[PDB]
Amino acid sequence: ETLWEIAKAEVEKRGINAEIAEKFVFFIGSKNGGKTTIILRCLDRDEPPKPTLALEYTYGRRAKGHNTPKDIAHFWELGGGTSLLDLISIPITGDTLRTFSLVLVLDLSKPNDLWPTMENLLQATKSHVDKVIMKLGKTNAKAVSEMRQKIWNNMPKDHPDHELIDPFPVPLVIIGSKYDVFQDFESEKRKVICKTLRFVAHYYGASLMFTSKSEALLLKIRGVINQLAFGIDKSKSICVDQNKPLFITAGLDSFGQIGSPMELWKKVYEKLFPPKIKDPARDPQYAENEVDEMRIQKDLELEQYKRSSSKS
Amino acid sequence: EVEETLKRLQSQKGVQGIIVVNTEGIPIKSTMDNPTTTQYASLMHSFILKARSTVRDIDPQNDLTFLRIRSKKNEIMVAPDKDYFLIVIQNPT
Amino acid sequence: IDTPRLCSFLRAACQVMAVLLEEDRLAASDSSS
Repeated sequence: ETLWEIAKAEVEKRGINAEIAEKFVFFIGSKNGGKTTIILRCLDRDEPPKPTLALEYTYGRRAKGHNTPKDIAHFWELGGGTSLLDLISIPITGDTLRTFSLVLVLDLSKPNDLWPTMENLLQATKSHVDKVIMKLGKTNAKAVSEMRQKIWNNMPKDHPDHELIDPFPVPLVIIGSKYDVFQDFESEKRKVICKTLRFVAHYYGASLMFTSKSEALLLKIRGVINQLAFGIDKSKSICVDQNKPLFITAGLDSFGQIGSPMELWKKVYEKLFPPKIKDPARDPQYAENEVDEMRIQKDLELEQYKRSSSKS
Repeated sequence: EVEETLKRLQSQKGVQGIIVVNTEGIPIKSTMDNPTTTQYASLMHSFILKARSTVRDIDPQNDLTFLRIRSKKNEIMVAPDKDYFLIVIQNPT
Repeated sequence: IDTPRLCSFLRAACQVMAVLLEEDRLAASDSSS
């Protein structure tokens, strides 16, 4: 009697705070943007990138040195303006929102042609994460209030919190890809690109860093968001001056200095680059028994799948 | 093909309903209401079995070739099967 | 039921019904045209 009641009382008392729910990060990008290589490097692997992308799943483990806690970091990704919410809604659940972070990768090749891709994916994530905080019917939402106040008091750490330029309730880091093309851009094009790259970071309060092979900052900064996988914050100064490397600590990039909105984007868009069938009929085809059976199969299988009454 | 023929048959003023009973009283296709669909499939399943037994009892080397049962309300026809048969109901009037 | 190997029965059943219906259709001193 009292033996199990107390045992129950202890597992009830405990349960607030192997490791506690591990974090995971999702990679917004395009298809064949080089982002697969970036992810695989975050896993500290040398494997050739996979062509396809359909919520690819991979993870790894880290230790601390006093022990091996087996800190697992999960990785999810999607590329291109394909099945936006149908797939974005899959790896993201409200129960783990506080443990969820985004990183957005942009191919420098054609920022304009890539902009609707990342924008659509980003909107899908933004809308989704905003809802799941209470869509689950989380009555005891105190945690929801706490975690939101954390996110919107991490970047305006010291600077007076004048306004939340865009309430964005999930961590975000932004980075380009294949900067090898940037050195070959026209001076005028590099400048207008810099305006938007600088702006978008401070707009979301998302840090920036470069991407290369010898560049350890990529692994380091990614590691921080990935459960300190490659160290700690190690906040450095903004590199808006050199423009050769890339690095921005969110909070030091005040608009008045880095930009010096709608008009900014419109201007950069116009200057940088403005030029931004299934045949179900099967008419040139014929068959008699093959098409008759296919019609039969279609009906019978479709009705069977409905009858399964799956809750999924 | 078969679906088009069934529709054409159903369009005939004589036909009052068609049931495709597959797994021994379990239908998949019907042009009738659910209570009648289930009852009719069951009844004709039992009924045809009785006729087949009757024929074998008359002669131990012959099976059913066709079975028809008539009533004042409607008339029902079934055919022998290996795996499943089909049910047709018509108004003889 | 998914297999045409069984749908053959469905065809045959339709053929019987069609003929029976056709048979059922065979129902009934000066100018009356």
